[PDB]
Amino acid sequence: GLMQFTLPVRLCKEIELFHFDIGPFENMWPGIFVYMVHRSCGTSCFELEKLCRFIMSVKKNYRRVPYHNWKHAVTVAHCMYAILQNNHTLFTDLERKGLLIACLCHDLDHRGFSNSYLQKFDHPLAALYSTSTMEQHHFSQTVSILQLEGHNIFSTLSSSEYEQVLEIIRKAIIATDLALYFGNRKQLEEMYQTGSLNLNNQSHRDRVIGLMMTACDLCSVTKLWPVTKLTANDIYAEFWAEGDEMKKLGIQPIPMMDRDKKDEVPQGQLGFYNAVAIPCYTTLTQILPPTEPLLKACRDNLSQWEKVIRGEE
Ligand SMILES: CN(C)C(=O)c1cnn(C)c1C(=O)Nc1ccc2[nH]c(-c3ccccc3)nc2c1
Ligand SMILES: [Mg+2]
Ligand SMILES: [Zn+2]
Repeated sequence: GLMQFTLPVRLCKEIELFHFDIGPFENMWPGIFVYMVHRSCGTSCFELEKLCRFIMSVKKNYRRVPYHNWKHAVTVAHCMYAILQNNHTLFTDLERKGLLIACLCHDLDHRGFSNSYLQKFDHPLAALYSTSTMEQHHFSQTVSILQLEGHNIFSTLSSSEYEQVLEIIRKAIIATDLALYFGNRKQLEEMYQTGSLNLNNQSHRDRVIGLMMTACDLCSVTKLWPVTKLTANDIYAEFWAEGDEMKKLGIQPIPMMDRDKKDEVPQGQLGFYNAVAIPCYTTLTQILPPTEPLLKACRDNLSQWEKVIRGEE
């Protein structure tokens, strides 16, 4: 069992940094992911034949949308890998397994619409799950692909460990609901400043993993400015498609989703960096100090968005 994956030199070095971009070659993303599972969890923790079959069924169940696509899934797995590798000792053998899989599956079958739009359209999924609609769907699709023949990457786990690792994956995928992030971060802020944060409290690990999930999900804000700029074009392309569908239901969309308010984009990024991103990576860096580079990179991009407003680009 001696089939170590390697990456060309620049990838082998740059993949270890939080600000790595996985590049434009779709057919290398699976090798990238396996390399991260091997270095992150051990070469022994998964059966390579089963893993590759799981990766490729997951890829097939991501859709051709401008942002919530397979490249996003792998980008979010890579950020999580950076966190695990710079916090080597804080995490169980199971959590390392669960959380990289969680990140790969966190947006399975996304069609580029918010929970809000499923509610107003009255989508069947909104009937089946009243909150975290898409996120309960993503988790449901994860379980499906696990129950296909030759796809149980967790076969060699006990019935017990199997149930623990699906529970890490479930809570991990739910926490990508940004509506939950606000309360989750408020509570973590208070536990850390009134000294009560304790990582043997399973109630507290859950919350911390939930914040890592927001961190990894938002990580386009933690890249070099030209990656951040170009990912924003993709995010808005989904946002403006959804607003078009809003107007089709007879509903004025929020400005975020109004392509007619393109002009205010930079001002709207400030809002988002100030209200969501900066507070996110702040609180995370307090709980897990080696994640500081995510904060630093977020501040730089916030500064780059200030430059756009002031006509200096
Ligand atoms: C759900 N989701 C994926 C994200 O929020 C996300 C993830 N990464 N990034 C970078 C974002 C993001 O850009 N969010 C965001 C939030 C409020 C906004 N208001 C606006 C805006 C307001 C007025 C006029 C024009 C525009 N633009 C906005 C963009
Ligand atoms: Mg999502
Ligand atoms: Zn996502």
